[PDB]
Amino acid sequence: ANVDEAILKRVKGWAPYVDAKLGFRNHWYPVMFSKEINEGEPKTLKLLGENLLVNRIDGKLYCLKDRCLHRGVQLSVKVECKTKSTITCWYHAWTYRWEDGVLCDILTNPTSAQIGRQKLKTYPVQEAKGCVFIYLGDGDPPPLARDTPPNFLDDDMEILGKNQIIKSNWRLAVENGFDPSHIYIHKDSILVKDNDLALPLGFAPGGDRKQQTRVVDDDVVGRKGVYDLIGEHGVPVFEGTIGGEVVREGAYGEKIVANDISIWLPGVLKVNPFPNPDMMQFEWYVPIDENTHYYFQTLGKPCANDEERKKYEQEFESKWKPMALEGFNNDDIWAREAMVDFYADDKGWVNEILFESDEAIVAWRKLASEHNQGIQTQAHVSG
Amino acid sequence: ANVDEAILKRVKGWAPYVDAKLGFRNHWYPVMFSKEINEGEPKTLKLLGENLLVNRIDGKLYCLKDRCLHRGVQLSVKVECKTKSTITCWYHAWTYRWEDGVLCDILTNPTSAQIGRQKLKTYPVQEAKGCVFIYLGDGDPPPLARDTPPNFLDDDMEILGKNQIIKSNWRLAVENGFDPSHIYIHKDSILVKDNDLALPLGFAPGGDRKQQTRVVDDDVVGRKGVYDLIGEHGVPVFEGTIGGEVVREGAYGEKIVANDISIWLPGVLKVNPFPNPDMMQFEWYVPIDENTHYYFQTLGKPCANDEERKKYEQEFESKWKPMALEGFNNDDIWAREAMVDFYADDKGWVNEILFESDEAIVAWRKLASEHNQGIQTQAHVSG
Amino acid sequence: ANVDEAILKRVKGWAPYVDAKLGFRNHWYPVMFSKEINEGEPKTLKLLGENLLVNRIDGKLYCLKDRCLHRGVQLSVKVECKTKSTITCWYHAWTYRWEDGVLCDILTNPTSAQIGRQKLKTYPVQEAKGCVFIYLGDGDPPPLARDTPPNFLDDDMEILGKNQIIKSNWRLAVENGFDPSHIYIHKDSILVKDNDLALPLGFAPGGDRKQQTRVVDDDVVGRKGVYDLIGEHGVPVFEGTIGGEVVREGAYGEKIVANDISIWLPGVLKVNPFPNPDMMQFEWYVPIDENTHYYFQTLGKPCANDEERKKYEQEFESKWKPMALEGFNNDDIWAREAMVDFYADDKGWVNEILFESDEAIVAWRKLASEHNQGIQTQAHVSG
Ligand code: FES
Ligand code: FES
Ligand code: FES
Ligand SMILES: [Fe+2]
Ligand SMILES: [Fe+2]
Ligand SMILES: [Fe+2]
Ligand SMILES: [Mg+2]
Ligand SMILES: [Mg+2]
Ligand SMILES: [Mg+2]
Ligand SMILES: [Mg+2]
Ligand SMILES: [Mg+2]
Repeated sequence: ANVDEAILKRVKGWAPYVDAKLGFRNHWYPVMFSKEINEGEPKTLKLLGENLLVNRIDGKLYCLKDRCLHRGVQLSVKVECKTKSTITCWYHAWTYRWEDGVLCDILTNPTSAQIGRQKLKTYPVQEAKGCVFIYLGDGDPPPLARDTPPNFLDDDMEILGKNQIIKSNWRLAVENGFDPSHIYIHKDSILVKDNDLALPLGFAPGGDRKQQTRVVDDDVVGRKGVYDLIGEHGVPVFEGTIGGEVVREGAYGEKIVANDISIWLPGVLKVNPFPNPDMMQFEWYVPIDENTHYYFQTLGKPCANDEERKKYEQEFESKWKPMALEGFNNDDIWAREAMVDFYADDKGWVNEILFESDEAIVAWRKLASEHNQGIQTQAHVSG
Repeated sequence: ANVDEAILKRVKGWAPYVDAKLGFRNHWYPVMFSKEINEGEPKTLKLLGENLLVNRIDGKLYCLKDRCLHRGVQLSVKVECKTKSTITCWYHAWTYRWEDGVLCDILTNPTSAQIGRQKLKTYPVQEAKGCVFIYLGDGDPPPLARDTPPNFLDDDMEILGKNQIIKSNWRLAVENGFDPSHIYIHKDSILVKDNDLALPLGFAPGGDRKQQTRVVDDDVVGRKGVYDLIGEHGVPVFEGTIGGEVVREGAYGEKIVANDISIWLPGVLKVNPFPNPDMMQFEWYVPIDENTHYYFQTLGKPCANDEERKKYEQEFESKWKPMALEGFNNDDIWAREAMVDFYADDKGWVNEILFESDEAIVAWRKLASEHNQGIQTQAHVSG
Repeated sequence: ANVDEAILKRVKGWAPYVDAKLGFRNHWYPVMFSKEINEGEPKTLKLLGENLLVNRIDGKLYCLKDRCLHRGVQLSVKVECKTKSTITCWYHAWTYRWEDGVLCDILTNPTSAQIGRQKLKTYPVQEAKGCVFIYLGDGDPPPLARDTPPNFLDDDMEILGKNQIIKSNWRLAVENGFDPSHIYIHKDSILVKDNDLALPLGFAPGGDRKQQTRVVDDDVVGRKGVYDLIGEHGVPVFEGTIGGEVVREGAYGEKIVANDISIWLPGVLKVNPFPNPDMMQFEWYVPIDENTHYYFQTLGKPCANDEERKKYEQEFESKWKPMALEGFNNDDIWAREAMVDFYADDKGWVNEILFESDEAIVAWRKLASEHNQGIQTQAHVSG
């Protein structure tokens, strides 16, 4: 639906994934933090190519398509919320209920035949762990757990994070996250030095192809993902050689991190533990449009009470956000940006030359192709 | 030519209008004020996607296509008018007569077989009320009055105006101008408050007078237009309601304006009276290219002598230009800009949901489709 | 390959040239001066649409495609030359030999089956006369002499020059260089005024079409070019007339230059003598992409020894660079930029109206169509 059929015929291992330039419809995605949306302060964002409005009304979140039914303007150009329960388009005052999107009033013509006979698209919205998730899909949503990595929703897991807009397609971000050999780019990170991490340059893979990953397609809340098992039977590379000479060494530190690495539909990485042995990292790559993603980064730590939560918040602000979320992952940002040109014409999916550690990436591409809940298309965006 | 047949086949009754992305050929259009084009000082502009040169020679205006026949450069890159009657291309000195476009000389090769056997396109130009009009069409032009609204050319009518380039397609500007319900956007205007205008939020169409428009096809100079009668025959909304609760009032005021509102081919609105009881507003939305128009605004006031003309100019500079042309119509500008996205892929023409007051807009779309004098195409532009 | 088949059918005689939007493959092209690339300091550039890296190692130049075989990143985003003889991709440390492009190591997986089984594209590089030439083509190259004008490689010919990036297609540059009538644009040049040049406004051609040029398809080293002979039979125009009135004169200077003007594949102009009677100008119009070229200008003067070399370097800096390479050719730069719009859609090749002096340009388009060593296509650029 999105890519030249002639390219899709050349990527038969994972053609639906290559078609999914706008992401997968009918999944939950995080778009902002709960603390960023105040009572009665609607916010605009673009998700899977669609402009949306989110509002908090008596503490509850609601999501309306930011596109008037009448002349297709963004209501957000000039927000008019004239009652708690409604928003009025600024142009001809078509008025919609947040709760169900029904056209309930038109201020410029209270006799219109359109009143009560039209509905603006709404999307389900849930807050969990101080994160705002939108179900960009149609019909009854699944539990949020389906589209979140294991442990993210644990009662005692405290989540703190950072969000920003990155100019690469979401898939280049997912693959960069889940790529076992990309950790070469992190060899000079401040985090690796100041937090004393064991970080190899890469891994010489051991065992058979089928042992390099574990597909999870039998999780009982319907979660679908892949674990990277390259470190299980693989030999970590700490001495980089050219023609047999050592030219580079890996990070010779004491702290073992990233024993468990997994990627989940719709596009969320879990790294456990990271960036410290007592915490884990969960990061989403949320499709905004064909060219752009939200890099929605979270660190989780079990905290038993308000005192542990406060101690974690203080370490997050003082150490883990600047050292790890910024000082380690900033190199991922320009890596993603560097892949844009090759994949921009959809040709890089045919012309890439993969090697052994990309087994993790190919397993993800297949999992995503088989288990996605729909391919978002320009028809969903416009129609 | 300009729009996919898949869209046009879905808009029967006004498909020519939807195809007319670049405007209608074979009409007059205003492009600048007389004072902006000085004797022997050529000016460049783009009209209906064509680059044009205008010059004043012995007081009279001429217009050549700003594209050399030879290698297709704009002559205006380096203007060389070496005699009163001619322009010489800067590149190889092909020399054209302003009066008829004829290639009369080539300075680089006075023996060329091209001399006297080629002609650069010319367009008629006329000045009226201090406004420069170009006939962007072929063959001998109709009278200017065919393409101007009633009274604009009246002997006593003093015209003052403002012109600027706006980044929307021309049709979004025309529809914004003629839209009976869009007056909702003007509810907070300083003009409405300070000049004591009566301005409803909108109109409930009137049950005792069923015809919401009057087509003028029967005019004496052949002008073609539509009068909006909703406001004359409708029930004005001064108390806008949501769930039956008043959430917004209209503007009460002594001064009744816009008794008669009409749109005319090729795309010029007349509002009478406006912004004061003895004035009229005439505004054009002149196509520059697919994405851009001139918003050519004028205010007319009958003036018997130089003292009345002087008083009107003072009034215009101190009050009407800042309060009305800027203050009031600035909200029309961002309204037009806000419609761009929905119409940019041509899908808005199919996906819009109209309501009752849009009968005025559909009447215009059908009038324009029936009585335009030609659809401008890329073949006219490049060629 | 590059242009709508419809257009190519309307230009039959020179269709391969109209197709050659990215330039001709399997030719040498200058891209920088020798003194701009230091030992072990790689430089990036784009040539015929391909991103390339050039390095100097033990004084010798090497050229690798700047696109990793693995995920298609530019290695130049973060250059890692970890041994004298190699470059390591910053992403997964795929390590390539400069000499033959062979993938000789991967630091992230020294056990990979890809090692020794892949090679990055390399291009030959040759330095001559202080200029860096890349053979943008396949297989063992021809002698550089084939792709340089006569006398450029003469033992005693001292070359000095200037390079810059210009926003036009390379062919608009070539035609502007070789066009006999375009000298009209140079009539006010500081070089003409200050160096007392004789410069007509143009020529009235004499003799047959065949007599207006001399095709060199028969040169001993395989050079392919056209001499402009318009001034052999041609009558110089020094009095430009409109309606038989003189409106402009040529330059009546004592100094005679540009006796011999020739254009050579792959797109290099030779003007002898210029800008003074014992110097030659050799200038290349090197394709960067569809929209861009290097304007690689050089001035040659024969010098017997180190002392003549130094005097020429001084007059180049104080006189010839500013007065000629800038004061004369700057008008050529904006002339090229002015042709972009008409040729951007490929329609100008069909819609232009040529005149008699364009027989030089037609002879070049025919020579280029017949004798080019290959049409660069998006398949070469992409894969
Ligand atoms: S575009 Fe929203 S009410 Fe008209
Ligand atoms: S482009 Fe105008 S005379 Fe050649
Ligand atoms: S992209 Fe260069 S080594 Fe992976
Ligand atoms: Fe990373
Ligand atoms: Fe308005
Ligand atoms: Fe020149
Ligand atoms: Mg709801
Ligand atoms: Mg005329
Ligand atoms: Mg009032
Ligand atoms: Mg008055
Ligand atoms: Mg080599």
